[PDB]
Amino acid sequence: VTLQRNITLLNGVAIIVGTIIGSGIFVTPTGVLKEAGSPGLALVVWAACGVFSIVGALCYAELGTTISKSGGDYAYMLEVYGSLPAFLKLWIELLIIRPSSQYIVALVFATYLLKPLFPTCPVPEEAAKLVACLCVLLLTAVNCYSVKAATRVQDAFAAAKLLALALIILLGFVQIGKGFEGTKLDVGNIVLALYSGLFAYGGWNYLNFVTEEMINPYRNLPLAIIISLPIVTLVYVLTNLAYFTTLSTEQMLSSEAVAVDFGNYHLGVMSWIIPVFVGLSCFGSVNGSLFTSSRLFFVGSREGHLPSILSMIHPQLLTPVPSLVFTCVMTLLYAFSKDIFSVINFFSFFNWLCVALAIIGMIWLRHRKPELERPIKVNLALPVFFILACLFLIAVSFWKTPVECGIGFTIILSGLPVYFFGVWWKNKPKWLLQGIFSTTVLCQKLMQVVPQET
Amino acid sequence: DIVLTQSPSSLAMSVGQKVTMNCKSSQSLLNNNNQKNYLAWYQQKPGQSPKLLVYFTSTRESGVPDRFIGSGSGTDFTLTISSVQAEDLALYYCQQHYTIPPTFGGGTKLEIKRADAAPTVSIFPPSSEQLTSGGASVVCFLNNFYPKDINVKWKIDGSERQNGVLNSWTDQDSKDSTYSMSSTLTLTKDEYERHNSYTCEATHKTSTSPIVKSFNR
Amino acid sequence: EVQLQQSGAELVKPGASVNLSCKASGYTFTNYWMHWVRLRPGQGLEWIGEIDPSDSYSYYSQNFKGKATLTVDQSSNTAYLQLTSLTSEDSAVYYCARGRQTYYPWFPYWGQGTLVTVSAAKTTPPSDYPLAPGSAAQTNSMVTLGCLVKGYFPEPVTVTWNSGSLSSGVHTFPAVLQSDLYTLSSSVTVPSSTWPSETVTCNVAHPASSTKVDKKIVPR
Amino acid sequence: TGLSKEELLKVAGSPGWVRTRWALLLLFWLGWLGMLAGAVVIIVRAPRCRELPAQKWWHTGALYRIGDLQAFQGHGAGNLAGLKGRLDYLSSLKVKGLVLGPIHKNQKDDVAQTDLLQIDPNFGSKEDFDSLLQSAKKKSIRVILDLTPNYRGENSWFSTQVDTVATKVKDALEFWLQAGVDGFQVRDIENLKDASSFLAEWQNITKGFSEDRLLIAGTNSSDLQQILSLLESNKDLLLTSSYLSDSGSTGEHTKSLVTQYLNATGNRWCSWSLSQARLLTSFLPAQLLRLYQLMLFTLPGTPVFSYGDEIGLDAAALPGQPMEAPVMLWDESSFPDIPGAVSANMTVKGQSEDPGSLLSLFRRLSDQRSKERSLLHGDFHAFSAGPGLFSYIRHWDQNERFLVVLNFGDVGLSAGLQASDLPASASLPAKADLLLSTQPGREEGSPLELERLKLEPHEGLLLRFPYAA
Ligand SMILES: *[C@@H]1O[C@H](CO)[C@@H](O)[C@H](O)[C@H]1NC(C)=O
Ligand SMILES: *[C@@H]1O[C@H](CO)[C@@H](O)[C@H](O)[C@H]1NC(C)=O
Ligand SMILES: *[C@@H]1O[C@H](CO)[C@@H](O)[C@H](O)[C@H]1NC(C)=O
Ligand SMILES: *[C@@H]1O[C@H](CO)[C@@H](O)[C@H](O)[C@H]1NC(C)=O
Ligand SMILES: N[C@]1(C(=O)O)C[C@@H]2CC[C@H]1C2
Repeated sequence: VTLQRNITLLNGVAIIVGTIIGSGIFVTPTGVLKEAGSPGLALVVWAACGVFSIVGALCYAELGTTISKSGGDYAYMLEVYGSLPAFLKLWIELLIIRPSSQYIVALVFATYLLKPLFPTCPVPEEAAKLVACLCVLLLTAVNCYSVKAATRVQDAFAAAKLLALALIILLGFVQIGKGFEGTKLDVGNIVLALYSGLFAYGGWNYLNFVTEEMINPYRNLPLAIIISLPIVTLVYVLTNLAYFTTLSTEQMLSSEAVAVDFGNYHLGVMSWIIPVFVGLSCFGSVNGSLFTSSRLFFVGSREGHLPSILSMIHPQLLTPVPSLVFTCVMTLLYAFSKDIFSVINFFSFFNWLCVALAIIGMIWLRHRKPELERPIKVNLALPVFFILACLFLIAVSFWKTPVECGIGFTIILSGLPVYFFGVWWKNKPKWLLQGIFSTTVLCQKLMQVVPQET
Repeated sequence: DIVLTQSPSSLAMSVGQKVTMNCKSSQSLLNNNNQKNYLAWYQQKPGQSPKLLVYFTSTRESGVPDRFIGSGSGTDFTLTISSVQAEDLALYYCQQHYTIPPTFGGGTKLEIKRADAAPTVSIFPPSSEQLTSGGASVVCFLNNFYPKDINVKWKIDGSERQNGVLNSWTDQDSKDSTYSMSSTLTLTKDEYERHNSYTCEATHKTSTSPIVKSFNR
Repeated sequence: EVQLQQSGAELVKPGASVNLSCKASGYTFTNYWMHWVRLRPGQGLEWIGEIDPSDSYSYYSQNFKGKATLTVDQSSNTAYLQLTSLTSEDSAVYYCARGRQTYYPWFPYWGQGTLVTVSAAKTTPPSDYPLAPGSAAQTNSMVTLGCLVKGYFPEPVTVTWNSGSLSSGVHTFPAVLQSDLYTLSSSVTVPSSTWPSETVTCNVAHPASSTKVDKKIVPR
Repeated sequence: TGLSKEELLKVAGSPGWVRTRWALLLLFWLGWLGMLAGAVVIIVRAPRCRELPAQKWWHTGALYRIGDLQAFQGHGAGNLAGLKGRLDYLSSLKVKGLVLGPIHKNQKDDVAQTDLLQIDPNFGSKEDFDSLLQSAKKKSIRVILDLTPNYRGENSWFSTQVDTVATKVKDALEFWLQAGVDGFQVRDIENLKDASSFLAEWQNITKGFSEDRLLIAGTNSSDLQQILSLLESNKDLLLTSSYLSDSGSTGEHTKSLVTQYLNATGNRWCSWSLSQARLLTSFLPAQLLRLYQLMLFTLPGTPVFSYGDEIGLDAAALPGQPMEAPVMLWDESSFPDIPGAVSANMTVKGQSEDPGSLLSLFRRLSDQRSKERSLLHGDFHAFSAGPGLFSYIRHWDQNERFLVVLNFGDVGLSAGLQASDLPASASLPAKADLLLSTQPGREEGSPLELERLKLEPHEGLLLRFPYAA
């Protein structure tokens, strides 16, 4: 009954390049430049976030081939920090990280896809929310019918967005063929350039959620990482180069949608293709996140942190249907948010703190339990550099934003009530246990799902 | 809005003398761009409309006697009258015109001081027509006196009356600066019938003894 | 000549609206805006708003916004102030005023004010009662004559003697309010040769109930 | 903690659960097709966008006129290669244009020795001219050249044989377009016989070359009817004029001069300018300069300034210099002929530092007029907001809406805006964001209560406020 391995190298690269390339390179090129002040520093933080991602991602290839459980960051945290730290990690991802990021790239899908019906005015807010939800629902249903559907869908849209980014880079190259750094340099401000840039790289850790679903993990996990992140970094700096050949700083600082302005300038009567491809680029990422998010919760239920129904599988199709239906519904709740793009600050804080803890764990476990196998081992420097870097990014951004970060810690600490109630302190009137069991088997009966075996 | 305090609220002064009103604004009424001060003075004699005296703090209106001199700047403003005449008793209002809507002072009542004089006292028996009504009103007039302070005793067959007595003083007369006062006693017809001798007597600071007038019906 | 004039007096039952009206003369009516100012007794002038006759735009003090409503009629050079939701504490004199410059607020020309009384008490024409001295009248060289005005309403009654001919040596005493009706008296002094020899009348007049009465002062 | 495979298939395979599961499948899937039909309805019922008008370069913000290259620079440096240096300032002003007062070789009142094609060597060479013009293209400042023939003389078209003078121009326009100039200014068209016909010919020649070149004519006229007559036959001619000049000198007439002209022309494009040549400060008393910059930047049309309008230069303030061509005050050195007369605040250097200065207002407004789609080509609705106030709303389709409130009279308002009778499409908000005021001591950025606002004498405000469907 347990999930069949069928993610190839190519479908793993499609998961990473598909899920990373995403929205960030269309919706956020302005965001770094507003903090970095000039093309000379802006185009540099695009490379710098690339480097920080590459050393972090390779660090994840060491950690992943070490432990080889699925459930990624959460699994690797449980093997080092134990039950409560791992639960709080997962509670943050259950409530905010993977819901909000899915709804963020879904709104971008809807916005950019509809934009050629509404050039030079706001695209109707309620239709952009519906079409964000239509996207999430259809990709939940595809992801429930067949992993050989959803991986082919990932391949399809990982291809589509690289064609679109090729057009954008090519038109950049055409322009510079046909034929500087006034900078607001502040350690208290350049950090928010980096926090803006890193959101566009978010996803290097996503293949670590499907290690128990790749056909040959000890080769294909570290190979898919190191094939993917150099491709992403290259595509990103060349795409920014293209934008800065076409537009002035004042245009890019004041325009709502950078790729649309770029399209308008180069293609005229044919310009609608660029909005549609930014749409299709987001759609690919909604899929990649629903894929890898459902597998996280499936693992969190298997290893006892999350109510039992989410560990179950539909036996005729081998898809984790109650987990997919949950991560879907949990995403659509973000429709009741007004200024949802605000949550990218909380996303950026919470994510790299969890990656920091994971890589602190990478060093700690290699010293504390050296007998565990290392099918690839790279260095002891890359972990240390990444730890001091991410802890700098966390400490400095916290120092600049105590009011926001303070309320942030209440999201973290909201887990301890639920942890004690469900996991550890375990208040247990026998009527409650009878109710939870009755509810579980009712869910089994509806969805036709069986628990995971051996 | 701007607020204009004005003081003093009363300014009693003698004929021929110089007098000064003060006006004090809760913001500056100098217009920096133009170096003039936006304020006006209105005179309102009793029973008439306001008359504009000066505006832009100093500019006399046409048909204004040159004894009104206005001055000041910023927030301290003064209207001065060089040599008060008897015709000048009035309320004076200051007004800003630095904003619309304008706002005004609560106004200074100028009064005249003169040599004291005792009232001409007269008493009038009830009107023969009024006696048809079932009531009667006896009336005592005190004319042309100074100063304003006075009191009246009504006597009725020798008994002192303090129910149903009313008084009204005029505003001070602009020709002669004297006050005058009416006193009224209202009775039922049967109350006017049962008593014979009616007396109005007035005490004023110009005489130790009261002045008396009376009639017998 | 520049002359604004207004109706003399209005009575309003509390809560009701009223129209007060101001007819200009002596100038090109549309060239100058028209202002309305009020004078609550013993409480200082207050400006309501002003109106431009050229297009009926009007601007109002914060206290009057929605409470007032200015209009205008260019065919007659008339400006009108509607007032609404009147309480007793809106009882006042209402003055119509003209600017010097085109809208700027300082007021060289005022209409004689409209006295607006807000009360449930009914209009009550005056009863006039002449006063003559009686005993020992001619024993003095100058003789005083009088005119009681009793039980009338509302506030504004006027007295003049011999149709305004005896404008020298007249005292009219302010009105006293009793049981929601006013009482007032007027007096004049004349030579002892004049009074038994000649006509003397208080020409009492009441704007708010149209009664005009000329009681002769006849000896007892 | 639940049913095994065996236990599930022994229960959940019952026909009741099979039919329930089929029902929930189709209920969900028709629910999603319902939500798609819902979104496709909203996208059809939504107000469609309004066609954005194709706009020539001179719509996109202010031109800037430089009537004497010498006076703009100080002597010695008074040549076109000098001017090539100063474009960084002009780029700071965000001026989408330039107009170089005539540079052709004119000999005073001599028809025959005057040429409109060869440049007067005092200013340089055609090799300099091109060097400038290429630099200006590089920096996005289009350049117009002024071809009014007898510009050193008394009568700018000469007194005689006007058809030969028109012939000179007819040839000149072709030459200088070939050289690459972005169009032409001519002046004094009231002293040209048959003026409307020559404008028609020259306009045809210009637009016939390329659609993105213009002819700015200019007249000493202030008569609405004469102006409307020059603009009758020619429809995309900017005609600068004295028409807003006769302002009443406490602005008092301006609400009316502006809105009559818009109404009379039928809301075509315009060029707002207080003259064909002389400075703002030739007409305005200095309390209004701020208030007119706020207005010239925000009426429909392409504003035009002479040089030093942006700093409130004045010919009278440094005595002796000609009212034609006052020396521009870059820094305290700039008028050495009476040293110490120039105060810091009179000069570009002395304003450039100070957020309160006139040039800090010009710079700031020039930004808004050149970026904001509402000021760039919005509609315009005047309305009666208050006793002195000239007040109006610029709006596009759904973009940010800008309410401008100019208090032209000398008396402050204390009782808010009280807008009677707004167009129903353009209704004022309860509150709006103060984007700038002509006066210091305001909370710029903050929302203001329009019904309880307070203007000072001559305070203009620019409020910004968002759309409503
Ligand atoms: C002027 O140009 C218009 C087109 O804009 C054309 O119809 C007309 O014939 C032209 N006339 C001349 C004389 O060039
Ligand atoms: C405009 O030019 C005409 C014709 O020479 C002249 O009569 C008129 O006075 C001029 N007006 C001004 C103010 O320059
Ligand atoms: C000017 O505006 C008025 C406004 O009522 C309008 O009726 C008129 O047609 C407009 N045009 C002309 C030329 O008067
Ligand atoms: C500039 O400063 C001088 C010296 O303080 C002062 O007199 C003047 O009013 C200021 N303004 C201008 C524009 O000259
Ligand atoms: N790679 C992302 C992108 O769109 O750039 C960033 C967030 C994580 C998955 C998506 C959303």
